[PDB]
Amino acid sequence: HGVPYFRNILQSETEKLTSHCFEWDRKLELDIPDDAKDLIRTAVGQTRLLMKERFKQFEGLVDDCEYKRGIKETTCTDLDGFWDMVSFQIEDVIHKFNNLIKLEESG
Amino acid sequence: MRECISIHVGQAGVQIGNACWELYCLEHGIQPDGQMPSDKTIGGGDDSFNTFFSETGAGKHVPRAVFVDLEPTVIDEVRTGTYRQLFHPEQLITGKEDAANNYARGHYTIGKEIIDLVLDRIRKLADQCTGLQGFSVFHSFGGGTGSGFTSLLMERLSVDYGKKSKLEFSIYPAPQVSTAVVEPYNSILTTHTTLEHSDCAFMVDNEAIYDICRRNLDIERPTYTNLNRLIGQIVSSITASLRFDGALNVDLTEFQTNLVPYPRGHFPLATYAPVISAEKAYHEQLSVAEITNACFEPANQMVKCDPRHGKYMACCLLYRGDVVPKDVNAAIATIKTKRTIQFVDWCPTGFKVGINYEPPTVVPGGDLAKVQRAVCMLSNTTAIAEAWARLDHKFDLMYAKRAFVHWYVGEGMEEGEFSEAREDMAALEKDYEEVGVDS
Amino acid sequence: MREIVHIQAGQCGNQIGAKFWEVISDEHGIDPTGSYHGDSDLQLERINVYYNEAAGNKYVPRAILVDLEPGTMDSVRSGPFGQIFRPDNFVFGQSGAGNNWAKGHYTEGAELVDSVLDVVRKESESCDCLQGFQLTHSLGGGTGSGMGTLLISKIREEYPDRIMNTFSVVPSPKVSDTVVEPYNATLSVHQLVENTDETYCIDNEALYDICFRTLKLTTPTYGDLNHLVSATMSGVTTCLRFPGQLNADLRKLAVNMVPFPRLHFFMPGFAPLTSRGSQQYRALTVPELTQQMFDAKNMMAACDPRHGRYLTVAAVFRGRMSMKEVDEQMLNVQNKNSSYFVEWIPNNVKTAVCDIPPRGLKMSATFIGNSTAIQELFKRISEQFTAMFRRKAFLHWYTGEGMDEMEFTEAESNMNDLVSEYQQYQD
Repeated sequence: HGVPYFRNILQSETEKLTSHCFEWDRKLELDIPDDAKDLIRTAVGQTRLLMKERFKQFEGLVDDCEYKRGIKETTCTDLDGFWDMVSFQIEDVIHKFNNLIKLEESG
Repeated sequence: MRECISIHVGQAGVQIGNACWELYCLEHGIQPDGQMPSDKTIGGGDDSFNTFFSETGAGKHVPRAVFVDLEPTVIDEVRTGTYRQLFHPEQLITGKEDAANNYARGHYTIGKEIIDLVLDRIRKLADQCTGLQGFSVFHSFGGGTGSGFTSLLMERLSVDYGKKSKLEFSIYPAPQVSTAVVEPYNSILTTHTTLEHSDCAFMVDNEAIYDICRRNLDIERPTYTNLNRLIGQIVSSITASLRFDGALNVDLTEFQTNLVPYPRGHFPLATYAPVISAEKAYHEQLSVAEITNACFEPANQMVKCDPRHGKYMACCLLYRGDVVPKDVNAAIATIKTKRTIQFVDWCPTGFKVGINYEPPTVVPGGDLAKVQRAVCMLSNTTAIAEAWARLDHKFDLMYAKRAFVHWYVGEGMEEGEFSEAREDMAALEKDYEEVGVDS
Repeated sequence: MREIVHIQAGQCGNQIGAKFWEVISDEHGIDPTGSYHGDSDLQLERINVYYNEAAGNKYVPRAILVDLEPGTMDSVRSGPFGQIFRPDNFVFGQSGAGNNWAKGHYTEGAELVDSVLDVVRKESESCDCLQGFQLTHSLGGGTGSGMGTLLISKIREEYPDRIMNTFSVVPSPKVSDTVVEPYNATLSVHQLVENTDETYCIDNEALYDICFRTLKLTTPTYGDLNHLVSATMSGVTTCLRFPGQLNADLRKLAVNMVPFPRLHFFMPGFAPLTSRGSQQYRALTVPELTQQMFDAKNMMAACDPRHGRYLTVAAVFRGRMSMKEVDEQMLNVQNKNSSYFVEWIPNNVKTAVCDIPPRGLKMSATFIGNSTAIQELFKRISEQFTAMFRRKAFLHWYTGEGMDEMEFTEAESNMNDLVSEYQQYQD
């Protein structure tokens, strides 16, 4: 793999998660039941937490691999493993989005 | 005069001992100071109270009780209680930490650190007694100390004074107020390790006591205080045959003579009636027939079992208050004719009646109403095996998957003794159903 | 009389411990100077379990501030209740593990843990009968984890008979940095499989979840997390620090909860948890507290209890309640959710009652439960750690500190064994 691949997939993931965020907050305006409101709120907040905390630090690690600046050196395979551990959480959050969609289509 | 010192071990044992000693002092007119007032000399000069109490050189009466526990707080309450000056500091022995509801801890690890001191105190008390019949032991099955140290003391007494009648009192666990999850484990452990060494055990069913003092006593949530109060009441009801001159169960050997014809059948059923709440204390006193029918009813029985499903082995009746013997025979005949009472063929033992004319007293301010005529019926039946059926399945449900056993194993005792105890209890229930069937 | 030595390690652990000490001191009516300005002696009944008095009513907590960075104690002691601690308990290194498990456990761990154990022995010899130790630490930091692991190992070596429970603060990939933390967490849990007799799992995923969506806070800050976990341990240690019918000390608790030597991880639970912009001015009733407590929205572990079965559970209630309806609601819960309770340990549900509620809420109820659902956090730790293993991600940062890959292999073996054991006990 290569580093532009990392940047491209990174921006793609941020874009899709933020699109989910906007549609969630736009749909929250209706008087959906409080349980659904809480679930949607938790989902968008967890997505934003991954945004600010996970993704910013992870792009810091991309900078680490690119400019070779920081504590110690890092290779591309470490970046791949990092994308795997982000990836299980992204699959999780899209699954939560799926269940929110299922609840919305039920009411 | 035939002395009988008592050993109280465990948290629940010490609490019920406090209760029964308070009620003994109340009935015998002994103030917390311990002195013997001239007007309070109840008994007409009889030394039947001197059986349990020892007079000092100043006229103060000192009970022959050995309060033993591994935790200081429960006996610190005794030290701070109103009867602090009644008990000598040597009588009460404290440990540095409880067994933590673990039989192996109360038997193998920390029991041996104080068993010698307890035995020394017991020997000191026994050397002053010339007619020592035996020992009465109060303990709780669920308690790690109350089972482990009780078994250790039982074995030590049997190997030392095996010719003495070692009567015992036990506290059956109850899920609502269960102290621990591992109560079946240590319950069967102490039952196996004390079956041969004990003489006759009076199990107290916490489920049954809780039910009766919830229903009849008009208390929705009985705390320990009321429970140990009622347990002390029934204990004194049993021991009244010893504390006064009487016709039945005068000596401790008579208990095993009447209720334990053969070993391993030494778990007789106890029943106390009538019990009335203080809020309804002004109710009509029940006659002898009414109280007999009540104690025969399972409602007032204090162990959860159904005697009708079982087979009676031997029954004895103890009476407190002004009770007419002819009315006693009338009630017995009525119960025999209506209620189907079944007896084994090989043992023709009948019903024994011992009437004591001293009315029963109550604790001051307690929930139990004063009653002029009360009856305590002690009988042995195979129906008590329902309690063992409650215990054995509760034990097997965890033993099959071998739960909670790492504590017991790591506390220095081999695992195979669990299987030995279970096999012994299986043999016990086999004997129970054999007596129940072969009749 | 059963005094517990409380040890806090790491920066987050020391902050957490200081806040917890402050809240329980407030609950016991203790001023920052140590003097007692409360109203009742019920809090004084078992006050000596955690505090010591020296001729001036100054109840000094039995707490030890240990951290390889000296600045942590400098920050803690500057707080309102940071100076109430005994000065001799402040042991700090001059090098720092630098969030490394090997340095914090092997070389730099020992040069401080020798003094820490000396302090612990000094406290214990003055203590008539000590039952256990309390540990609070964050698994993310390599300092506190290594320190705590060394403490537990050598304490068990010195005192195999002295039980020990710990408050493990499990970090999160979404909360803290992720470079070598999975390795340290794996080593820590591998140590805790056998070293600790008891362990409370505090998971940062569910922590941030509760602090954000239930507390209605846009950007959770570590202070609110500190407050919530401190309230959690206040509820959990209510049994120890106050008298009760259950009379549950440390070993009583472990016996009534842990069913197997390796299954010594509990998930805490707290109720009520209300956002500080809609907090009720009334008190929740028993059914409401029951349906809030047992829901997955009240557990500091990011685990789904419906996924597993409750092995042994206990519920501690604080405040003025009629316990008749308490027992009723508990038995209706047992009947209704029987599929979520293992039937082969009878009477595995427990209820404790306390009369002193936490400040700010007249009614409260806390829960501790041993469930097989906690295997999923082991699974996620495995997902991180095996993926970092297959590529040897920064393994040379641990090889050069005297730590080899054999230990990580034994750790993954023990983790897989625990996951398999939990799954097999699910049935």
